[PDB]
Amino acid sequence: VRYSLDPENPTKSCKSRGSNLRVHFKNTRETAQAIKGMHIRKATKYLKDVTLKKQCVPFRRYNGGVGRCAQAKQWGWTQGRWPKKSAEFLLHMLKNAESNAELKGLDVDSLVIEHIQVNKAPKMRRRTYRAHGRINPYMSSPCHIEMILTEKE
RNA sequence: CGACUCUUAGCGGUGGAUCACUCGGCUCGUGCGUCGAUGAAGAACGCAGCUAGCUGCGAGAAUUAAUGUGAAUUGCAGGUUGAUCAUCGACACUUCGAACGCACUUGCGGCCCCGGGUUCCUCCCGGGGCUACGCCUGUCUGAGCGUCGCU
Ligand SMILES: [Mg+2]
Ligand SMILES: [Mg+2]
Ligand SMILES: [Mg+2]
Ligand SMILES: [Mg+2]
Ligand SMILES: [Mg+2]
Ligand SMILES: [Mg+2]
Ligand SMILES: [Mg+2]
Ligand SMILES: [Mg+2]
Ligand SMILES: [Mg+2]
Repeated sequence: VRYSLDPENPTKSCKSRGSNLRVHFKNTRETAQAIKGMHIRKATKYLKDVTLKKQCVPFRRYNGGVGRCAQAKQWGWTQGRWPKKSAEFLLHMLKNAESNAELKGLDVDSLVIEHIQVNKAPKMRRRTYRAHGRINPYMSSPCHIEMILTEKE
């Protein structure tokens, strides 16, 4: 599958991919920007802390009306949330990348998430009912998620 | 440095433009110029080993016979003295519908002939053929203090 970014060392790099994932794209982008510079153990621990509301995802671009928490000050930001479903989906995908690395025989504890990006999947359609006999869209915003690990010691 | 924002490029998404195709339309021209009470057009309901739609067909129901052709149909199974296709002149063609026994509930009949029932004794059941309107010619039966003739 044609990836967006090629790895600098494909022997020591593994890939994972997911398409048409029923997650909010904006929450997925902000948490992937949080994951993007991390080692795999730190990323797994921080994604568990997001679901347990111990560490937050800073909302940097899509932050309109997003409330302010105390835990965002570790990121140099004021607005943060804890997207649970979005943290679990790219934890399942991170486990898939773990399983793909173990298949290639790469070292488990040296994996650093080198590339990750979130794209917009095709939007799927439902319908809501408004006043004065008007019917409005109830569109979902699913996402494609892409990541590449790299042995970085 | 970092976040955020702007511009450009690479790659990836969203979207289906452009191009190239076309068993489709539009227009012109030619030949023929054919429906129906022997039941038309239209509609309804059914019919396939696995079948919803489209198509084809009518209880003989994706067809029967005959003729031409000549080894297939096919998504999967099953089984040359002619498989399949095409032609189509034979046979068949459920219900409503001008729609025809009366009505349109799928209801109520009447007449005749058969088979069970019975042993012609009417019942009951099943089957078949008739039972609409208008109108032409002829037949039969009639009507009139209509016009007459005769006993
Ligand atoms: Mg903003
Ligand atoms: Mg506001
Ligand atoms: Mg409402
Ligand atoms: Mg209303
Ligand atoms: Mg770009
Ligand atoms: Mg059928
Ligand atoms: Mg035949
Ligand atoms: Mg033949
Ligand atoms: Mg009634």
